[PDB]
Amino acid sequence: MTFITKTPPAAVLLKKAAGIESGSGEPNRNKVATIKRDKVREIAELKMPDLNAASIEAAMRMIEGTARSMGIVVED
Repeated sequence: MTFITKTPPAAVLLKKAAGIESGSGEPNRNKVATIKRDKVREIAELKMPDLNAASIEAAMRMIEGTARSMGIVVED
């Protein structure tokens, strides 16, 4: 599966953000769930430099369209 230059893709990244690789236990997937906005700040901070963002707003609208059209929703 690992067949790409260093650094993972964004879509997949936001995916590991939900905590797919964590203990937790009970199933946290059933109804419309939602994550926090802090995540949109962390990821956008490590990838801020990529689409000539403005400072944080433009980069904040990109990550959202990612965790908003993928599955769960994000509350900015």
